[PDB]
Parts: sequence; C-alpha cells; structure tokens
Amino acid sequence: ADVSIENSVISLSGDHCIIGRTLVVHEKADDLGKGGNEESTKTGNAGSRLACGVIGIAQ
Amino acid sequence: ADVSIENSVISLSGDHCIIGRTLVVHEKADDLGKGGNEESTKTGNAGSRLACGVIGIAQ
Amino acid sequence: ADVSIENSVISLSGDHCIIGRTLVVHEKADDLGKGGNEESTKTGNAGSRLACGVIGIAQ
Repeated sequence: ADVSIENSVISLSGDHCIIGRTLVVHEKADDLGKGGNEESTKTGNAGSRLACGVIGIAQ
Repeated sequence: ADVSIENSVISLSGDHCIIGRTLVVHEKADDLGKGGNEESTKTGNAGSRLACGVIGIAQ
Repeated sequence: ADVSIENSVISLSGDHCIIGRTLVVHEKADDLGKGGNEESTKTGNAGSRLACGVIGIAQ
C-alpha cells in the first residue's frame, strides 16, 4: 500500500451514462480520405482503431 | 497508504450523465481528409482511436 | 493516509449532468482537414482520440 509516482503521466475518468427514450442518428458523408498516408511502429491495440471511417454510434 | 507524487502530471474527472426523453442528430459532411499524413511510434490504444471520421454519437 | 505532493500538476472536476425533454442537433461541415500532418511518440490512449472529425454528441 505504498505508491511511488515519478516523472510520469496519469489520467483517469469517471463513468459516462446516457438515459433516453428515443435515439436517432442520420448521417451523410461524401469524401473522407483522399490519399492519407499512415505509419505505425510498435503500437499495439486493444480497443477500436480505425482510419477514415463513419461510425454512427461509438461506445 | 503512503502516496508519493513527484515531477508528474495527474488528471481526473467526475461522472457525466445525460437524461432526456428524445435525442436526434442530423449530420452532413463533405470533404474531411485530403492527404493528411499520420505517424505513430510506441503508442498503444485502449479506447476509440480514429483519423478522419464522422461519429454521430461518441461515448 | 499520508500524501506527499511535490513539483507536480493535479487537476480535478466535478460531475456534469444535462436534464432535458428534447435534444436536437443539426450540423453541416464542408472542408475540415486539408493536409494536416500529425505525429505521436509514446502516447497511449484510453478515451476517444480523433483527428479531423464531426462528432454530433460527445460524452
């Protein structure tokens, strides 16, 4: 029960909640990606990663 | 139960909540990404990462 | 129950809440990103990260 924090970065967040009766979403997209290069070295992913997309409802 | 904080950065946040009866969203996008380069080295992701997108409702 | 804070940065926030009966959102976007470079080294993400987007309703 001894914590030692140093030259480091820490971030938290609380709990999000949306409570409704009706949820509607309309979307039109026309020209999103037009030759966008992308590089990645030693990255690792555990959630939802995406380039040039249209989600609709992300959680 | 001894905490030691040093040359470090710490951030928190509380709980967000939206309570409604009706939720509507309209969206038109035309030209978002037009040759945007992107580099990443030793990044790691655990949430929702995206380049050049249209979400609609992000949580 | 001994806390030791030093040459460090700490930030908090309370709880946000929106309570309504009707929630409407209209959006038109035309030209957002036009060759915006982006670099990242040793970053790490746990929430919602995005470049050149149109959210609609972010939480």
